[PDB]
Amino acid sequence: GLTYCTHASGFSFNPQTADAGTSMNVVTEQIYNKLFDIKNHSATLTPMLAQSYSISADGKEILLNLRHGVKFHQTPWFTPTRDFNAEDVVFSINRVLGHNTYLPRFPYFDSIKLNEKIKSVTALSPYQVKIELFAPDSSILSHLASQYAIIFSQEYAYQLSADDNLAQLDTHPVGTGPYQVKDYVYNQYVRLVRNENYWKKEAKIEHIIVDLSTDRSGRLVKFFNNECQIASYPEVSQIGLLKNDDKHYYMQSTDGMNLAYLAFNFDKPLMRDHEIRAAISQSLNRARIIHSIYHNTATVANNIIPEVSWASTVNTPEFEFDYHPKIAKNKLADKNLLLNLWVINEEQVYNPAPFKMAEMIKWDLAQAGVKVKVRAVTRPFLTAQENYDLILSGWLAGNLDPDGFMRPILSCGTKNELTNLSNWCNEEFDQFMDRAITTSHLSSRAKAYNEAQELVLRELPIIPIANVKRILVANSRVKGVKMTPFGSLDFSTLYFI
RNA sequence: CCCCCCCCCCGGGGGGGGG
RNA sequence: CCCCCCCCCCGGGGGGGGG
Ligand code: NA
Repeated sequence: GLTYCTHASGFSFNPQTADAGTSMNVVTEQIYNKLFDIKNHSATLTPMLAQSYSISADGKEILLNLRHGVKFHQTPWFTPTRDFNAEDVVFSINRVLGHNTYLPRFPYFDSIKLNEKIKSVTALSPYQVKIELFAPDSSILSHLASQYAIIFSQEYAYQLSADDNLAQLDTHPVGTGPYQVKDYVYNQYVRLVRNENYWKKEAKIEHIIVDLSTDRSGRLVKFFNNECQIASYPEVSQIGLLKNDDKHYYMQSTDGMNLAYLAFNFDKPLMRDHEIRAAISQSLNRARIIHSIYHNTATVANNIIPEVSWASTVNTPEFEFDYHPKIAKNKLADKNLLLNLWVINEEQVYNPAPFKMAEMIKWDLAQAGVKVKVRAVTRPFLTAQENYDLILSGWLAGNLDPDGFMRPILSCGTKNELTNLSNWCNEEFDQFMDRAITTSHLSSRAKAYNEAQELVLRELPIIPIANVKRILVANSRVKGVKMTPFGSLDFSTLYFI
């Protein structure tokens, strides 16, 4: 038996209804399968519930050849009568599109505008699905390779819709994953059991417990008390107490798309001025923030696309609007500015201490003659929308295709949404973005993505602060631990020595 | 229902090459 | 230890033929 301790923050049996760029769902990574997986810095489509695929010459039609003999979980709440087929695929994508499921808000898919990408998803055979596209999109299968594109049971959802019970789908799960849900208690624990009739090499550990109960501080406490074999997201100050010399535990870090940033509200006539935006950035000592907030578990970010992305062809050039308080003091002190800085009051994966950082920003800006008034704001209060002049947020993405993170944050389409906190719209940026998905080749795709990044770094719609590392601590008995920038953790590979 | 071919998938074992 | 080829075995699913 194995115990995985993590935060109760962001816990869901459905990453589809979850707010985008906030999590990597460790639970749905085990109980649900996608059609494909992408677990390499080359973005190779690993076949999962789809054995293979082919794209039409015009690029507007994708055909998916689904795996045979795949069965859904046999749980106390559901007992399947048939194998996985085209019907389960058709239901799952049509739900997120907003198309007919034929039964008695998806933040990620809304921000990437899936229904504007997909025309239709239809079953040709029980083991063949046809995807119609409005125009060629080289990002489609990468989005269907993401944590958000899990496949649900059509047989289960038909039975549930028969009694208005479709809410159960997210309370009592049924998937094809290597692990199965046994029992749980919300925000406390999840009890997983190995799926015996799995379509691939079976899970090595029969029983896994996902512990959500303990706080960030007492997580390493529970670990060293040996009631916890893998400890995820530990307290940042506690990391500097740990070592790589120990023969009883080891640490594993990973880089990826885990960005903390500051956005300018472009609904504020002052914030629409490039002069002040470039000066506010020059007033910020982002180097000093990395030590006080992250204690060497982060990189000062002068990029939007991580270096682990196939789209990173730029070797992160010097930032033109980096810390220089003298230039900042001149342009701002004489302007006599007072700005409302909002901070989302929640646990952030890209921010251990968001309010502490908001004080360091309030301090750095006062030196150059800018008055900052920080406000603790809730996620639904912001959704309701003195309005903010600056907001402190970020993005955590496993999908390293910049269509999945740069489009939600800076596109015109998402301007009046929670994803684009800058309320920015640049038709030249949307131009590069659109071009980057009409071309199928990496050379062509990375060129347009670097062009858009270069534009973002000069227009300054956001100030990138940190390149955050996701950390975990594991016991020496535990082998089969592989932390990747592409997703959460695969519990199938875990085993004791 | 049994026996035999072809195709795809999965798992295991063995030999060759690359980091 | 990971990734990839070749060979053999096993199991499952699908299509063709014989009793
Ligand atoms: Na918005």
